[PDB]
Amino acid sequence: QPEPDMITIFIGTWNMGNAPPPKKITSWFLSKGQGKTRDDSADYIPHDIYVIGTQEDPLSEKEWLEILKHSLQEITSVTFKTVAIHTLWNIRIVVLAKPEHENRISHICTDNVKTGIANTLGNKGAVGVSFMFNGTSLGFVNSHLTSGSEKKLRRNQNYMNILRFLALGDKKLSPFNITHRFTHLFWFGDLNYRVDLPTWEAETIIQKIKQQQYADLLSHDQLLTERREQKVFLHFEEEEITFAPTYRFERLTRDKYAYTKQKATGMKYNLPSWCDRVLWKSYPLVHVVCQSYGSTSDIMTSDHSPVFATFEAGVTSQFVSKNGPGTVDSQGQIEFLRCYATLKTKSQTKFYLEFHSSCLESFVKSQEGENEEGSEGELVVKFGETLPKLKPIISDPEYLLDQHILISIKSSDSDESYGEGCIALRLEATETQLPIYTPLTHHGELTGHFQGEIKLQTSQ
Ligand SMILES: c1ccc(CN[C@@H]2CCNC2)cc1
Ligand SMILES: c1ccc(CN[C@H]2CCNC2)cc1
Repeated sequence: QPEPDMITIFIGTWNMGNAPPPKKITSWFLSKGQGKTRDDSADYIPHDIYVIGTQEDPLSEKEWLEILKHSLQEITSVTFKTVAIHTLWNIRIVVLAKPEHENRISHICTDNVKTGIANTLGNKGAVGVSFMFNGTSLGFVNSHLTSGSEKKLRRNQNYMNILRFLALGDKKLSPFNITHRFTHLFWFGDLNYRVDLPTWEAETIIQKIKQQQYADLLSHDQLLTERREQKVFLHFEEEEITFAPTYRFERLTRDKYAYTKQKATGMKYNLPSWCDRVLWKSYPLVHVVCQSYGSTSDIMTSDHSPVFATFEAGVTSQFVSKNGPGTVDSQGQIEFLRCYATLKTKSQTKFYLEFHSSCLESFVKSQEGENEEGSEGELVVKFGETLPKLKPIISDPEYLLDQHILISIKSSDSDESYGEGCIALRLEATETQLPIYTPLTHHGELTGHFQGEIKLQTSQ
């Protein structure tokens, strides 16, 4: 049986509004309704992995697993295996996979983060799952962020606390947060960002939704505007939105948005908004293609509509050679030339690099760089040709060109990372000096850049 080089992944997010679901929810898993929908000719074709995030979920794990598995069996005639399930309060993630993938999936990891302090600790946060699919690491985060149109900054803070504190993926990647630990990271949920228009415009917004004039409303979506200002979700991608706002509906119809302030809303307006979102971040030069992104029209138990997204995701095989794993392959090497980091820090310490990759037997520390002042105030840390030569475990270019090197720049004084990035080895040429580049982040915020040249030797 050949190992796959692509899988398809279903992501769902649904804030259930503390109500049980209706008897049929298959339109969700079939990507049918509004937006970018899946072709009818694919309806019997199972996705490889289904990741279901709920918020305000009233069901037990058992109750929801029975609904999910029976739903997928009806659609596909496949009995899916449960990879993982994790619940924090009423926030839940379920991962299901086709039975043929059971012996491809390993290193399963679950975690949660509770957001807020005192008043604001008690029901928001995130759950996540990670695992390996053969040679590819996959991460999934379902977050329910702070509600309310005037709390976008709180949502951004919630996001930072989640990516700092969620402990998924390889713990040996100690300098790296979840935004660097996975070949593919999917982050979805009731992110709760709103269409920021005046309350008086509520009926105008509804008009525009009825006319399917979404681009105009999207120019005021707080998640797009905060992302464009680099306040949140830096270096993530979202498909274009072509479906109506998924919140806030009257229950048992989709004909009516319930936006007016009520005691039950804390006297807050809920103008129609795209609360419910799917974003992703994949390592450079890996295949990832969004093939659906939309909302259902026929599931009406909640004041939110479910959202679906589906993806093609490149995956790699487990690789065994006569040499690595268990030793190095002397026919392989990775050389960094003429490298320098540009940092935004005002601190004066020396810095060194750490190189992490599953193509190395263990992480590699460089010598300290040479600090200089940039012509616009910046710290520049020069490594020249001083960086260690990296010795991969496997030299076969069918393996090595698919790998990635994570880089941390660390203070000699504290050994704390000031910035993290990622370099793909999917080069235009081997045995050739080629430019490389990554932005550097810390806690998901831009802290600098790393650039230089690489020279990759493979066995070919
Ligand atoms: C929100 C809106 C627009 C953007 C910029 N576009 C991407 C830059 C790299 N590729 C496209 C980021 C966030
Ligand atoms: C669903 C998918 C994967 C798994 C774990 N499989 C690993 C242990 C045995 N071989 C690999 C359990 C449930």
